[PDB]
Amino acid sequence: LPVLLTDLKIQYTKIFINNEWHDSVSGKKFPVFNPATEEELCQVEEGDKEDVDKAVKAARQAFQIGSPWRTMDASERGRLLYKLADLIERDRLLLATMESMNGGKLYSNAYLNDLAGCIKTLRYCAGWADKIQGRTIPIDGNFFTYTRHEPIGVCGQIIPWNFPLVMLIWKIGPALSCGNTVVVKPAEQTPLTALHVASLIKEAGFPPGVVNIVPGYGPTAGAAISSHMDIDKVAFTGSTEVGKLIKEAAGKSNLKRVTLELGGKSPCIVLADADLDNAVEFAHHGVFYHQGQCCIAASRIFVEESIYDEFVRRSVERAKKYILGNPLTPGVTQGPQIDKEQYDKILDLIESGKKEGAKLECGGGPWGNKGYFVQPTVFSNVTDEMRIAKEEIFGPVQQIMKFKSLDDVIKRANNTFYGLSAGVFTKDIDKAITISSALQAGTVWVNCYGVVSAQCPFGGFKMSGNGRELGEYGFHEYTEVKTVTVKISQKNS
Amino acid sequence: LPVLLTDLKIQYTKIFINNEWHDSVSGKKFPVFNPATEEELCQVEEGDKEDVDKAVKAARQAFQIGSPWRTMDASERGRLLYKLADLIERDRLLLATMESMNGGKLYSNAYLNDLAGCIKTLRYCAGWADKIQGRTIPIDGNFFTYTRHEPIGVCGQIIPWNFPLVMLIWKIGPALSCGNTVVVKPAEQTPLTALHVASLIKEAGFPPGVVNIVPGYGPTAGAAISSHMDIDKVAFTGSTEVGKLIKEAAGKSNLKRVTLELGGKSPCIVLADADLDNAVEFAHHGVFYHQGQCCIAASRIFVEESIYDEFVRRSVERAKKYILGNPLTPGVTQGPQIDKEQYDKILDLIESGKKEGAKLECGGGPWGNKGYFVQPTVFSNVTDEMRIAKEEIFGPVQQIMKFKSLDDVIKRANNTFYGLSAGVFTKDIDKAITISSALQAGTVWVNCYGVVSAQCPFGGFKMSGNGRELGEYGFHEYTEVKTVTVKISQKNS
Amino acid sequence: LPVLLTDLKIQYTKIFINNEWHDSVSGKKFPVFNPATEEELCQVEEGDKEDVDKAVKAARQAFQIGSPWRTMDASERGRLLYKLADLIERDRLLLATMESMNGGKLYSNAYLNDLAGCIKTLRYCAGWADKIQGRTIPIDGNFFTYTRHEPIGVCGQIIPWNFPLVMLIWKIGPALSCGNTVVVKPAEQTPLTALHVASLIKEAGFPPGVVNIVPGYGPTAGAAISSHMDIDKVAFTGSTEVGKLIKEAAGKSNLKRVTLELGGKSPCIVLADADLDNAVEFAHHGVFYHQGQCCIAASRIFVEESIYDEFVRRSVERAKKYILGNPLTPGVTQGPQIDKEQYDKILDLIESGKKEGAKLECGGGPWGNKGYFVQPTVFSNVTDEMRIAKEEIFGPVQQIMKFKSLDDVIKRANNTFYGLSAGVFTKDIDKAITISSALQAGTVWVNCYGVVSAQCPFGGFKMSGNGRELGEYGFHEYTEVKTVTVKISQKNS
Amino acid sequence: LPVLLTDLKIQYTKIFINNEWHDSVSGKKFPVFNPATEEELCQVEEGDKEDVDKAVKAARQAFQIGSPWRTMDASERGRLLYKLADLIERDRLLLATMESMNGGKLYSNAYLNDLAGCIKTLRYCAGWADKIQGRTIPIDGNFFTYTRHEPIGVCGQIIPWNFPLVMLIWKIGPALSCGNTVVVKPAEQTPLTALHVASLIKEAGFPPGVVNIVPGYGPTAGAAISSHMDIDKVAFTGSTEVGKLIKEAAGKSNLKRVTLELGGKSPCIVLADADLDNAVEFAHHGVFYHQGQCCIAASRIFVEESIYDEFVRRSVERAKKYILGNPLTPGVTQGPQIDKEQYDKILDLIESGKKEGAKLECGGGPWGNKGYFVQPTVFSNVTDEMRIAKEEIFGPVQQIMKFKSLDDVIKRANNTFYGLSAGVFTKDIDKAITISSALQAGTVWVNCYGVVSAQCPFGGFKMSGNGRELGEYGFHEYTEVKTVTVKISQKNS
Ligand SMILES: NC(=O)c1ccc[n+]([C@@H]2O[C@H](COP(=O)([O-])OP(=O)(O)OC[C@H]3O[C@@H](n4cnc5c(N)ncnc54)[C@H](O)[C@@H]3O)[C@@H](O)[C@H]2O)c1
Repeated sequence: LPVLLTDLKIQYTKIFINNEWHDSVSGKKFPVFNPATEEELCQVEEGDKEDVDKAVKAARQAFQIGSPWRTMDASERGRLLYKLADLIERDRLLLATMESMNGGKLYSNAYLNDLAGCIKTLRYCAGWADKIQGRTIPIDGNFFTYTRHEPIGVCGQIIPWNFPLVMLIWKIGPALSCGNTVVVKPAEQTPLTALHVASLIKEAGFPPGVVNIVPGYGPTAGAAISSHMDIDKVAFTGSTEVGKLIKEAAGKSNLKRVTLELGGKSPCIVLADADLDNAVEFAHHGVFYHQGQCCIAASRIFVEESIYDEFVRRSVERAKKYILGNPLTPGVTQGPQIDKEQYDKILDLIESGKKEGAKLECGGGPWGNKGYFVQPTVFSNVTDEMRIAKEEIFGPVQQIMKFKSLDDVIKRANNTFYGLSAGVFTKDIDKAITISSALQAGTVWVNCYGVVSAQCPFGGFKMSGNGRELGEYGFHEYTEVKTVTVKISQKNS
Repeated sequence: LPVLLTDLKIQYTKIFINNEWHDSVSGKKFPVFNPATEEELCQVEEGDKEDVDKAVKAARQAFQIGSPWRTMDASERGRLLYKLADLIERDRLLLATMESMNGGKLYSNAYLNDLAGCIKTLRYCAGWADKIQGRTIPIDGNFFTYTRHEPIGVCGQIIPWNFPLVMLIWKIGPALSCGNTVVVKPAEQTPLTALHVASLIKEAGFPPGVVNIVPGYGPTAGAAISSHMDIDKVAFTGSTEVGKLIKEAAGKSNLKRVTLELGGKSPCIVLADADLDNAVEFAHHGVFYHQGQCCIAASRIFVEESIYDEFVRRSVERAKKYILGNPLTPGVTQGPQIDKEQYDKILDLIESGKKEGAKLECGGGPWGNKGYFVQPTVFSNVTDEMRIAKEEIFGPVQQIMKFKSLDDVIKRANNTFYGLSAGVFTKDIDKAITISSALQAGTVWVNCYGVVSAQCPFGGFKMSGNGRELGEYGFHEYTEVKTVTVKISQKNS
Repeated sequence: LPVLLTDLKIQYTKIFINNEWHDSVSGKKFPVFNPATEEELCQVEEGDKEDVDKAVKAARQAFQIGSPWRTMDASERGRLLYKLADLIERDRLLLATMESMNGGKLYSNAYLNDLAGCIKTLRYCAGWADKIQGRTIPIDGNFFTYTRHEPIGVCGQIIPWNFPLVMLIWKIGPALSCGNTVVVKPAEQTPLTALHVASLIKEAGFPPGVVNIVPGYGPTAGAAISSHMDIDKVAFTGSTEVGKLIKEAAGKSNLKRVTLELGGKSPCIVLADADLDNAVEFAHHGVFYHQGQCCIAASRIFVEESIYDEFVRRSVERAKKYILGNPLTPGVTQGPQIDKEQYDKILDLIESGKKEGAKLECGGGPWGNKGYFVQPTVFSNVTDEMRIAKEEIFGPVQQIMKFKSLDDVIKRANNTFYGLSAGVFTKDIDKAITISSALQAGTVWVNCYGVVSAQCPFGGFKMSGNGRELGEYGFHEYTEVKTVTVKISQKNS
Repeated sequence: LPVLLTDLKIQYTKIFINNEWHDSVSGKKFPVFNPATEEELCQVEEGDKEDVDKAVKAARQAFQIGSPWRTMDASERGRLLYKLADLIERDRLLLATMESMNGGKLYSNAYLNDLAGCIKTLRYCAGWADKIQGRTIPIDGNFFTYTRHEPIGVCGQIIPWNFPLVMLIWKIGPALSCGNTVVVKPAEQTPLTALHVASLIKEAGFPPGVVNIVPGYGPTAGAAISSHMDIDKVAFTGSTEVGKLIKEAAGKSNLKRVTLELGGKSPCIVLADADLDNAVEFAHHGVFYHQGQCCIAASRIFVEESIYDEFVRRSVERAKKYILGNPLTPGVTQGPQIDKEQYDKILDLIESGKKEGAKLECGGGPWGNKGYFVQPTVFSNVTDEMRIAKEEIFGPVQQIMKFKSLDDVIKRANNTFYGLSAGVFTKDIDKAITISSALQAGTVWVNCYGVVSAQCPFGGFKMSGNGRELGEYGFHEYTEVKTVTVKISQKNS
């Protein structure tokens, strides 16, 4: 069971460059807030273009040929990553409590799901460190040809606020495993866990300048990271508008490599032959997980007509059993929304759903005076023209849509520009294989949902992002291929 | 549709060495018979130890460093294989007719299933020719390490009689693609198609000595191939007893590499939720294909109790629709057995099945005065202790067994020393995945049977054989890994 | 030897959509000229936004689920590619002559290097067609996870004029092999060979709409291809400025995948221990190949000080043996420049080199009143600040630079924003590996130059492009990964 | 620096079955001796056929479907291997001292070379644990086909005495990583370190029965392991005669998979252009490492004629600087031989070399009254017909042979039935590549020797073994491929 949380004292609130702690060049500090109580946790140094510039200088120096990080053995890189994972596991309680407090997330989920995933991903990347290999090629003519997979260079990574630690680890695992150096920009809502992890990275024994962390504001620091000319690759997780902005900024400077992890409107199809209890439980989990603040949240629940009513009824009942309170309080299953802006956005989208004429089963309003709490909400009879069926709500709002024919529901689920995930619930094998082949989603789950692991590559199809993460194919993205061809006297098979 | 067969004239009946035709040293020639009418086709030169030694000398000389075959480009090897496949496709009619006459197999099956499979396998291997690659390894220390996949050397291959052309192609495809040279020994029952293919190989433009064919008797020629010290690898397809002898002989001399493909008592499980018509059709196809002369033939049809009777009834009716006659005759679907020894063995096994007390539904006796025809036969109420449930009949005899609980049938199907194949018929995803995981078979088929393609690796568990064929893993077997490590001044990631 | 060229009649001058020939919507036709004689070959239909839109509609319809191209077997795609390659080999003479006339390239080089490379690349892609595979993943929990590599969708490809057929094949090989559909835009200078290949594609038996070709002007047709919302991927080969524009336009529209091939200022290092004759011959070949109109042309010839003088002298002698004349004339080694704009650009760059104070050893002016011919040119004592040492000349101009220290020359060669290729000439084993590791180029040659093959991946590092082509890693670029995870009752190792 | 050794107390001297310590069924115990002083260390239980049978029963029960080891996650297997490696690193001193005492090996080499290699190999295998993957195959027809790589089953491993811990780890790393269960038979000379590691394995938390260790005599316990029918695979490291016997015995029983790691007569070619000091140092190291008791020991030192004499002189001087004494004593560079039988065999081979007429430079006789020490020995003018040039001496005896032509020395080095290793010393890239391609050895070193790491596969070519170890290809050997093909309604690319 999770261990009781203790007093939280925050000491790391600065810019982490060259294994040192620097104040911002301008000298400005922005506050950070607690969603559960609307209180300032602390102040954090505000990074801008100068800080990003000096961080990139430090990383570029650390990436030079002959530097301690470039001549280091790959097995040693894996060893360093394992030591970092062990250090994280040592401080599991403090990191979980900081994640819960800062990001307004349930302590049990911030302990048994977040840090476990972080540790597993770190250890997986550490295992992959010394096992990615080039090739030897049977080229025509008297030649000996091979290909090496080298680190790309300097990678600038932009983290979202919904999973600070998990996304941070997913960004700095494959990057450090392949040998790159990173300058990371955490979200302005949740910058603390990344700074503590930076202190742990310094303790672990990474060479100075390998990992640098600049906390600031996205429009200034993130733009500087994306428009920098000395940065070789940029990885970004967030909204599609900022994703387009990042892509265009990269197109305007240095033609750097770009990896995007944008959002999506994930459908969850339930067929007449599916197990009803499992389907209900996993649909509720898919839409209501982490207060609905997930990129892969099942927002459009397609349910076959013959079992529609019953499903809806049970769904309603489940939404009533959800309890809403302070994250650190035991027994709660839903915490507050991240900040006031998303809170007001969710309220506006719920009101728009009511205005467009969608049946309201449970919820549909705010909860509590202090904090940002929204009641679990269910919208039935959602048509394809409603805004709640098109725009990513990113909140605890569930839509239940009806269908009769399989081809029609396939065309409906593929009728979007979001291709991040999909879910199919059925007992048949032919239906499962056919639907999983037909759907245009980066990940298709069958009889389950929200199942992510470090091994399986993850990404979006159409506009949910470019590239994949968490896998051998994910590790492919952080390396550059160099081909060497040597003229030899004579070749033999 | 298949094109009408023509007159057959057989010219190639000698030993094929160094792209030449040699009489055997002993001067002895053994006849070859036609199963349909019991007539001598022609006399074929009888290979022996001296002929095998001569062929091995030729192949070893053709494998020397700097020889035309060793300096040849891999793409050129693929080009030669494609030319061989086009030449085979040019002579599809003559090869199909020769296969039908020699092996006693239906002309339609010899044309639409054998030649097509040979062509597809040859083209697949030709594609693989120049795409197998070594690796570059991140070894510790200031070293640069890579690995090359080289041809093993001389490979002696022993072919069965049930699929002469198909097995010959499966042997000389991966071997020639990886650059090896082959000395093959065809079955004494069906030597002619391999000799015609040898003539085609000479026409295609392979360097002399790359492919050598020695037709003879297994105890003399096959043993000489297996006991030879110059031969580097031996591949053998045939019975388990001869395979045991081959493995022991290889252990005695030269410690050569051994690949064994042996038979098996393949189960075929049909569950209550399976589609009855498809299950009946594919079980009938699986047991009765090629007069049951297949290594993967479904010999133990486990059928769930609640649907037992009905299934049996339908099965019986299907076995009555089988027509037995001359292979070249249109409209026939079953030909004669390969030779009289197997014919009498099948009759003895049927009589023993009758004696042990298994219900006889259809067949159980010979057909026709001239030929080696056995009526299609069905045995019901087959228990685990019966000999027909333990010994590979290799004839058109079908056993139907009853079960109730899934775990019991799993233990029954795994209670054997054969692991070649299996088959599951069901409409449920969970049952399909569970059974396919829990079965100890090299290939598991769900809702189908007898589906073999050049892309998927093929092999057996337990005593069914060692190694795999027809795939990247199959191409792994015909290569040897050489690791080269070079001391360098300094290494960088 | 190359067969004698014959008369040329050009019938294919329209837009190729849905295996049909359409006039442009506007109705305008632009002429195409012959560099050797400055004569109009014929008028070609001028494609614009409407033509691109209807071609993309046709391709999208051809890519629909259940269409003939999507249900077709991968082996059948390989078969179609092989048939296309055979059809090309049948019309080798006409295609070589058309390439020589349109692109102003030597007939011997067109017949022996362009057509052979196209055929080899097509056959290599056809082999790769049915051998790219997903994976099965040992995910945690009672789950079964696999990954499929599907075609991306519609791919718009933009071809340069220096290697029309070769680049066209390098584009439509990996795209059709993975199952995608293509809308290609040929260069306005050389559109004819692509149209003839389109007619051959129709003859081969590809389904309608799989391949579409729109000839036009880049600022109108290429921009419409790069900004189209429906198009899934864009591949572009050309100048860095247009590539920057393509990247920005893709960032503005639906965030399509982008592959870029851009030029570079490739260095060629010659050390004191290198074989002088081979180094001289291959440096001359590297810089002067195809009138210097190559992306990988060795523009900066670094030569060690102690062997500088002699090398230069020998180089001068070689440049005097180069003969300049009409491409179809036998015995010529250099043809005309592609068009007047590049011709004047080359003359201006030569004059600027003269002005900045580089020693002129041979050439430096035009040859011939009729045509676009520039004498082979040699510039010695080139310093790092001269424009001829920074700006890609794309003409028969050679720069010879001097160095003394290995580290300094490494820094000089890496002191650029181009990373396309590099060349090292030495007899040592430590120097070769050290320099090949230390150079920031996408392809490093040792003791050779200009060695390209379908097997080895090809691409640029910093601003020479993104991604790779011609290889397994190249085939990785044209596929999208879909992860399917199924909840199972129980998993076993 | 190595830490000072302490008092050694040995408590583990029994048979390790089902995470328990059992006395032998017979009740007999054989002593174990210390080579340095010829003293009994302790008595170890003597395993025979009954003990092997019950160990195989325990392992087979542990391998059953649904058992804790089979349902365990692959990441958990890697975690267990990492915990075992950490436990070994905790007891580095005791294990190093036990290895030094039992095997008569230098304490500094036992600490800085054996324990480090064991830890690195264990961590490498633990990383590989959850990263080996099946495939999904584009099979023809409306089918979905994939392949899983399952554990083979029960593996019986036979360890030599030269590197007890290192070979034990090389055996139980890939076996446990792929999920198999092991019954291991250690050498009768050095059984103690394996027993201590077994106790550590029990402490780490492996399920009972996963690892079982039976110490005994090779002719009885090893034969029982190799002839057992319930055993699925056998891996054996040792002499070629016993390997031949193992292969034949396996061919007589249940056709189990066989992996052999036999000996070799490794050449070491030194060319005129090689660095003399590095060549001398690494040749001396290669021949004299671990008292010459290595499978890859460079026994035939081919040196080019023009630099022969000088090399020999320097070699002689190096052999005089070797110091012979007790292993635990600091400063010593050579310990005693393993036991008296090998000691007398080495003396007999030295005497035979003297008799056949080979010039004796240094050594050639015994050293010390108590112990099994042999003086470092150098034999010059060794011809191809001498027994010292053919038979693996396995002792500190060095042969120096002369050559003049590269082709002749290539033929000489390939004129043998051993193919384990080779070494080339040169400063030329063309010579290095040519010789490394031409040599028939499983591992070719350039300008170095005796460089082994967990990443690079290791094995012999002709009669030095069958298979590879320590790498992805090495991990291929411990898995079986199962192909699953499912009939689907319709397939799409
Ligand atoms: N492969 C090459 O030909 C190549 C490689 C590197 C450098 N270059 C440079 O290219 C110069 C010649 O310029 P060029 O444009 O005639 O050849 P190019 O190779 O740059 O051709 C660019 C391609 O993109 C198209 N295009 C043009 N403008 C476009 C636009 N605004 N948007 C989208 N597509 C557009 C063109 O039709 C052509 O197919 C040479 O002087 C050389 O320096 C060419």
